[PDB]
Amino acid sequence: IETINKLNRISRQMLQEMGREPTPEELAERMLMPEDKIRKVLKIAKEPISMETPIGDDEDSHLGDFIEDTTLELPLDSA
Amino acid sequence: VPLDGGRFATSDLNDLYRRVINRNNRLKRLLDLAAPDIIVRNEKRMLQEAVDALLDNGRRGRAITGSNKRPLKSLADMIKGKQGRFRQNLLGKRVDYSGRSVITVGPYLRLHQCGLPKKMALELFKPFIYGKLELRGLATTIKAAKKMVEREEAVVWDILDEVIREHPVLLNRAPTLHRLGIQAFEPVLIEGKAIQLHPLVCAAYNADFDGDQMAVHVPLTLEAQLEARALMMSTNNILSPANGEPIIVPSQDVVLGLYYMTRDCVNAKGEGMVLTGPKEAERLYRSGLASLHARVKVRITEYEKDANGELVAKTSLKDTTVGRAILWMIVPKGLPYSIVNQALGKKAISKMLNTCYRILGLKPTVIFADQIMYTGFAYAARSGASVGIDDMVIPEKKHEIISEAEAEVAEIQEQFQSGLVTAGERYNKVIDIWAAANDRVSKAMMDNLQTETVINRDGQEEKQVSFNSIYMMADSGARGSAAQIRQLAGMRGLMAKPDGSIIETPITANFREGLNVLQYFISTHGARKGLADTALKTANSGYLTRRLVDVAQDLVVTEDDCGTHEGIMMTPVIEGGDVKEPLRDRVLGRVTAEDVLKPGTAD
Amino acid sequence: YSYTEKKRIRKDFGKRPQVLDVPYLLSIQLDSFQKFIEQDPEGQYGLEAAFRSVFPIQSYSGNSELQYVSYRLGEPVFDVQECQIRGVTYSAPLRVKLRLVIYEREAPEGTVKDIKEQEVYMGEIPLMTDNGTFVINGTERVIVSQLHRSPGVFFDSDKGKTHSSGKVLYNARIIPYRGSWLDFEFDPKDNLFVRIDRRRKLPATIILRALNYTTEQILDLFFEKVIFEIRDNKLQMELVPERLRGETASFDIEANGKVYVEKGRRITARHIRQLEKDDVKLIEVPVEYIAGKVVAKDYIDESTGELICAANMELSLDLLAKLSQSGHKRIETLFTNDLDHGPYISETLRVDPTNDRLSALVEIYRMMRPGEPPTREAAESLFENLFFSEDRYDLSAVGRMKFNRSLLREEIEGSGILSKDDIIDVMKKLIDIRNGKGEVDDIDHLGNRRIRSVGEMAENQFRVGLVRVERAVKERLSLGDLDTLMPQDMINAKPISAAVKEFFGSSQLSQFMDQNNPLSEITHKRRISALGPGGLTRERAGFEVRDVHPTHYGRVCPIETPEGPNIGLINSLSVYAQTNEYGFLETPYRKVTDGVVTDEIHYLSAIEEGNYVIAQANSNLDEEGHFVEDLVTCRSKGESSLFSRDQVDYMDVSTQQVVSVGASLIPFLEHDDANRALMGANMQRQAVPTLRADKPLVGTGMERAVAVDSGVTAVAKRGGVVQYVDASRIVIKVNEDEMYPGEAGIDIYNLTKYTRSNQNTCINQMPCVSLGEPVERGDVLADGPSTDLGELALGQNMRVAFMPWNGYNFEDSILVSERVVQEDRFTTIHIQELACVSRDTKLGPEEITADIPNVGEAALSKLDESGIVYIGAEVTGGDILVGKVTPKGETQLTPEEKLLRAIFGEKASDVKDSSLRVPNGVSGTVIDVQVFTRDGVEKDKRALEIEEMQLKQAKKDLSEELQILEAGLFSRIRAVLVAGGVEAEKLDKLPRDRWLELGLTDEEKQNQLEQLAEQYDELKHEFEKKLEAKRRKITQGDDLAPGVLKIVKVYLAVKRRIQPGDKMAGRHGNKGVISKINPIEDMPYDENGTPVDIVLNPLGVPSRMNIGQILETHLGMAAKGIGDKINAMLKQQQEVAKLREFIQRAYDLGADVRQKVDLSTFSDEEVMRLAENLRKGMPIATPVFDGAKEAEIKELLKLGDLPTSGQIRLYDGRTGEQFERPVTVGYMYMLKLNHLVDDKMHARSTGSYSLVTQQPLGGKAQFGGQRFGEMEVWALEAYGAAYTLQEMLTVKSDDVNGRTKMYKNIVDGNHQMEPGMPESFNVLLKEIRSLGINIELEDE
Repeated sequence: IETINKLNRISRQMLQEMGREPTPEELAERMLMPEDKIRKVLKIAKEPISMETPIGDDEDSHLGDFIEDTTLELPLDSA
Repeated sequence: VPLDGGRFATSDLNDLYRRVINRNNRLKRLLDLAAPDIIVRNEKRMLQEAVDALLDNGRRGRAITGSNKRPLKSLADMIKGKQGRFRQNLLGKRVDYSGRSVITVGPYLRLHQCGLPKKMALELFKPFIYGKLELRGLATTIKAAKKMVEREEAVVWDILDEVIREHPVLLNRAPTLHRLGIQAFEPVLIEGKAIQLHPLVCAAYNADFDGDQMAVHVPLTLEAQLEARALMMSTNNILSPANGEPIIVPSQDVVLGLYYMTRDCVNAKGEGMVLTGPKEAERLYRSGLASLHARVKVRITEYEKDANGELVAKTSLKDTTVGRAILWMIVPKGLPYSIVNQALGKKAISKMLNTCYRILGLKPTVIFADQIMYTGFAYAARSGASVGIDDMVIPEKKHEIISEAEAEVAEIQEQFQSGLVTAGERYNKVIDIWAAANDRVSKAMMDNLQTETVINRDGQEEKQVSFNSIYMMADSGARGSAAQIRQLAGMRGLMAKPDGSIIETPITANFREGLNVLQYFISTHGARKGLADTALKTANSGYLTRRLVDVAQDLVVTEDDCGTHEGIMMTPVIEGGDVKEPLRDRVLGRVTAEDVLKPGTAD
Repeated sequence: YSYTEKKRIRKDFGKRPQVLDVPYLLSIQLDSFQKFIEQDPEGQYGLEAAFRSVFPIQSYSGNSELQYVSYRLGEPVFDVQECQIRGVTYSAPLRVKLRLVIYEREAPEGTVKDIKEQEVYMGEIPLMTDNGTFVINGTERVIVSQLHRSPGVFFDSDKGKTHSSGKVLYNARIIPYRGSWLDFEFDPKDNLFVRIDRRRKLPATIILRALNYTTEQILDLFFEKVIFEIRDNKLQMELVPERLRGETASFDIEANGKVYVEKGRRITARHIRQLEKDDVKLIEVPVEYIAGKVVAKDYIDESTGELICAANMELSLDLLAKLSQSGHKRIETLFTNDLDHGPYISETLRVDPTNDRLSALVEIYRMMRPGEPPTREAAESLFENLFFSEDRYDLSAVGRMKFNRSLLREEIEGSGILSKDDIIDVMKKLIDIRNGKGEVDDIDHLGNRRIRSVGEMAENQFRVGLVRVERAVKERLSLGDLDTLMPQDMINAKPISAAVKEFFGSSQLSQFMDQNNPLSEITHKRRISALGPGGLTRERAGFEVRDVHPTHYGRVCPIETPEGPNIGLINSLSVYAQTNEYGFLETPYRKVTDGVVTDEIHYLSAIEEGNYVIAQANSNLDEEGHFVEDLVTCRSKGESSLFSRDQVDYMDVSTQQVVSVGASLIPFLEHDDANRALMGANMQRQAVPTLRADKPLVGTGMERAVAVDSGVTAVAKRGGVVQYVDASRIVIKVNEDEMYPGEAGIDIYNLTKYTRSNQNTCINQMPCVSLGEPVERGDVLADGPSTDLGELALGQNMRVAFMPWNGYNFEDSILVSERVVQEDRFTTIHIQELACVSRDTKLGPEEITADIPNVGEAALSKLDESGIVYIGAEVTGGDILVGKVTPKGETQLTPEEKLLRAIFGEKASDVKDSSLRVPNGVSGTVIDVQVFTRDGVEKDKRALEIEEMQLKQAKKDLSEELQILEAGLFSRIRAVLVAGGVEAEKLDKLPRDRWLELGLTDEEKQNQLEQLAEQYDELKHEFEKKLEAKRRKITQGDDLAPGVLKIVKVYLAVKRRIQPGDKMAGRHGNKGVISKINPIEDMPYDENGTPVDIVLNPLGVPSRMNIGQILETHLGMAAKGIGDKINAMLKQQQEVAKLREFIQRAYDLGADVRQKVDLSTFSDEEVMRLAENLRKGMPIATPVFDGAKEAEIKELLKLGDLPTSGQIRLYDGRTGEQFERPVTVGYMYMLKLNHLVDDKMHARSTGSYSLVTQQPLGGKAQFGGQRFGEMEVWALEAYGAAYTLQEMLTVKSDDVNGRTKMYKNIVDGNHQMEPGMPESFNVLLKEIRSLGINIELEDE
């Protein structure tokens, strides 16, 4: 957590100064640690996404409809 | 659960649980300290409030939203309303072994049949094929069979044609109002990707070939296909159970040719002569020697019986047109010529079918109607039948009439300026005079559209019905109404403000003269209200429909005779005008309460 | 005249002279965004308004503050195109200037303490194209102007919701741009009431006591005073004479020594007249006449200090005496007549519980913060900040001005906050209109409704972001050090950009542009809705807003709006419309002068026209003098009638003002009903651009306008001469007239080849020009996908008939030839997109290479070794594009296949397949590939192939560009070096380069030497700069996701042509489905042997009143009745002047049409190419209501040697006979739609399912399964069936054992059933057992 907090405090400054979002290599070498850990932190950080979110622009569809049970069986395979 | 991008989705319910736990055990921290009861109290409050949020969030008061700036789902919300489990996944179901597509017209059909694209039924009837392929020994097992399907050899198509035989189908138009929104058919198949479909049943669907599409299901097992072959098949369903009339009215082209064929003109040729039978009549029409509409004395055979169902051979002569003689050539042996010396508008053809049903029943009736459709299309084609600018008629007495109405309204304008009549008086006057003026114009034009044919033909001048297309459309009953044809030639009466309130100065022109901006501008809001309230009759319809059914979902017959005593009396409805419904016809189909008899008593 | 005019001319029949030319179509989007972003010194719109609003920003208490200065936009990184490619937004960044300002609050104002100027980045901002789109992630996206309730103050009244009462209930409302609301209203029982922000009803006077008013002040301002007088004996009074009007006398209302009106008697107008004339204002009366009045204010016997009377207290006679001895000769009192003067406020005061300011403030605080106790300063700051704080309340001064209008003020302006006087005035007007005086207003009158366009929304979310920031900066300022704290570090930039990006990309306004046809584009830009924020909702709506108001005329089209629920909400715009500086609409009108038509114009709003009178366009003006006849169709105040000539003020301009464009291009609309025309317009946008661009003959004249101003196609910005041409692109040169001096002076125009839409359709530009030919500015140079010669064209023109045919056109269906599909002339093209992905995983990265196990190696044949197909390859479902592979785990098994691998031995490796493939049933052809790859990661072999390929392609593009530039520049080096003496023939043969060093001359030749030296320096400068810059533009990696390593894209194509089941229609609502094709032979044919293309059913005409189409048909034929003739004259090949005379006679055919033509003007060559273009017909323009008439076409068909009727004589083809009577025939313009049989068909047998519920899913692309609702079951059990729906519910949806078992039964030739009990029922059981329920099941 505190690594993330540190990192974001840094990147704010980096996008002050560069007029841009920063590159992982740049703020990593400023943060004194290799790109792999940064990249994994970024892979890990974001939260879940609320099954009942309306992918439908209106209430025509929820997200929980358009997935599949890719675990169970198949009848032709049983035969 | 993840998706492919790696992100986990989360049922918001999880949140509702997790917070609960922590507070509980947080309380057990403070309880293990015997801290002041104040913190204890507010934590109890929080717990109660959280359970409330779990069980129904939008109920107690302050509604919880999550990160999304959106409220969360309690448990109840999976049970409430339309999104709940009942009418979303316990009654309104998704189904396997189905499909859908666009519809189109099969006119060469027999109405117990239907059109069908190949590949649809191919994949639908797939495991059937796998099984009998194993049975025949071409594909030893399933993988090989599936590959051969993907390979598409002629043996596959042959086997398809084998399996479709006897194997029925079932359709569904969207939406389903009355139970004849789905009928069982038999498959016949087309090198296309749309469905051909017999025309007459469109009215039972109310479907218009303007981009509609419909759905296909299949009776897998045995009893299913029995019920389909017995009950929802169209031949077993011709009369509405709401009212004992047919739903096999032939609509608008068939009837047109039938009218054109049976007609009492005189113009062409062959008048005043004789034949021995209808066959040489159609013969000589194909040779180009006499019209269909041409009146003639000929031979006729016919049959009857009030016997013990034993027909009464009969033969004589009749004055008649030719086309009526041809049209005799298909009636199945129980109906006289008296049916067919008319010009055959809609009500006739309906009555013909009703007669064939009462006197014979089902098979001969359907055979008859199918031949009706055939012959009607075929002879309407031979017509030549079109529309143009000159078929529309402008009565020359359309300008002066306007001028006198103009002068009248000017008169009463000066009168109300003097201040003698009132606003409502002026108003009533003006509306009455313009309405009568439109009546006068409609009179003129219909008197110059219907029977103006002065065709000298072994006479000097005889008046007969007009050969113009749109009047034949009108009197036939297929499409059109005197108001509408008035509205093509005459001016459009008057139209009102969207309040129900209404205008002073009416319209004064038609289409063929060409509207002007204001008149079109004014017709706008009328049309808008029309399609507007058309849009949403259906909400109320469906809603009260659910109410109706879920009252009466449960009842059923269980018994023949209750053994009880009398109930109701029924009497006619003769008040307000003449009779509107007989005692005779409403009691029809009912039973008798009691010993009754006739005013000649003891009968 | 122009050039493309001369290449082909369309005919007119419009006689009504024009005075206005059509404007640019979509100036409004441009102007809105322009004024938003653009600077403003004083006339605040845009950014500066928000900055000045929220800045400056002091510290938490005062020491430090920030001082806005100004801003700067910045150039973008990329261009438009690569942003379209890279899947990346287009935008420009933002910089701002800030200043720290600290002042020694230890001192009084020690300002010079420290200052730090610094600039700050915060936020990127997207941008508007020259057309009007934005772009995000490779998506042209559009937002739509909104339409809502203006601010200010409104009045209205309801028709006795206590229908018990059946009486009017007035009420009144205020509306700011921002903040809180109010609502004043009457109850049935004659009392005022008030509510903030739809809170509880409360009385009104509490607000006045809250505003530090006293009861005496209240009654002083509201009422007009009835004053008594005692003189020790008797009551006198002072009566305004017009106070008995509509009343009856109580006592003998009598003159000074004389009577006027007896008791119970009508006080006529003459009695009041005589009192007015007899100048009497002292009337002697009884004292008990007082009984009923109210005291104005408490008058006491001030000798005592005792309340003898409280204010608002019904008078008496004991108190009469009691104050008689007080010394008071009168106490002023009030008037009350229920007829004219409403005392409602006073009886309300009698129920006013409070007396003090403080209790009122308490109750307000209470209603708005229940449960909490009162504290003074809290409620006070609350009351004042709800209405008197500039931050929490704003009007957006359109409110202010119309507020001043509705109060009949002279003033215009002020603030976005309140006075008190405003409130008294509005209450006063309410009680007046409750007395009856004045009138209520309506909502639909456009003077009370306002647009809201892009820049405004943008300002809104921009400032709320600013507010998100200033909260923190308040937190940060006063706390830390105050000399070291830079201005910058107190800012975060995420919130502003967050709100802006989520608005431009997640609202319900940012919609994907529709690239069907240019019409779709521009009409989607010229939309208006009334949904979304500050707006409407269908359940909150009825019909009065759906419907039409008389004021739409000239501002909005009443036609063009769809058929679903969204009926009257959205509204496409009118044509010559403009909006107003305050944001209202207005429209052009010609003005009149003494019967003379003032040829200049004015834009008039929704209101002033209601004051004026107005004339129409049909008015046949009498040629520059006056108007012909006295009576003239005019309108005013909502309705129309016939008026004089001198009484008129204004007249309309053209006969198109009311409509939208889509409802304008339709010809002979006048002869058509409204609803079918609506349908035809909304049908005229789901179309497709055809393979070729076949033109429509007829038209209106508004085709090239939209063609141009859609910007889909190229056009010249400088006149000049061609220099090079190609299918891919052109090159132009400019003249000397438009010649900027410093430049080389050439334009250039590359093109857009085959390119996906958002709707998966082809897009292409091609020239319609040639070589060595001149140009003027504005001239088109190439044609988009649906254009020809800069005239719009969607569909094609086709031969028809009108008859039944064996049932194949039963209900409005269609029947066609095979001649068409073999001309491939409704054929169309459909691009499709695909994708694969390489990611990093738990184990290792997904790799990509050709070599994969368990592969049909023939499939590998198509690929390179990277695992990738080549270009131009044909493809089908099941085939492979890309070979992707995935690191594997380890696999658990069964004894059977275990034994099998004991037999054979061979295995899988420790990697599996994830290869992309063509979906089932789809086929096509590849034409493109693309790769996007990370930075720092190795670009593999094929990555380098496409990368050095695109480097070579673009270096070549710039080779061409820079070479022709520098070649134009080398025009110097001949005329300049051959100068300075001369060595011409001796110069020329030698190498070009060693000409600097020859015979050297006086000083300005050395000047020449230095100049050319700098020139050859600039040479390699240019080369270096451009080439290197874009080389390492291209060379880099990409900005993309986590987990990913690279991607691969594919853009392939398919050539789709016609089937049955496909939709088409025409321009009059004449829909049509296809029933079959037929061979040419079976079809009809005329006597001369020309068969016919399609056929259809004429019954649909009267029913639908889609008349004009048949009329169009007649005219259609006449076109080729000329056109055909010409080709004879073309190959007959007789002479120029013959056909010159001929077609000149053709254009001059009509009677009194306003265009003209003179062909002594032209050459012979112009004429010949014109005729070469017209040999297929003679296109026509029929305006909408200055249309042509049947007389003209009848004449024109006499000219074309053809029948007057259009009826002609036909033959069957299947049997050779003749039809018993003629038929109407001609050509009409038709077109197909975006509803394709393969884009609608789908079927299913078995596959995927859900997981929570385990029932098959829905969606064609998703392998849908069809739905079976609750009405179908009602139908079934009506038929008396049980087994069908039993098996339907159990197995084909939910039961698991049953579905599996029966699959394996029916494959074993057994049609048998074995149901279960569904899952969802048990789900319900678990869900209710969650709730404390002991539901269960009882055994039999």
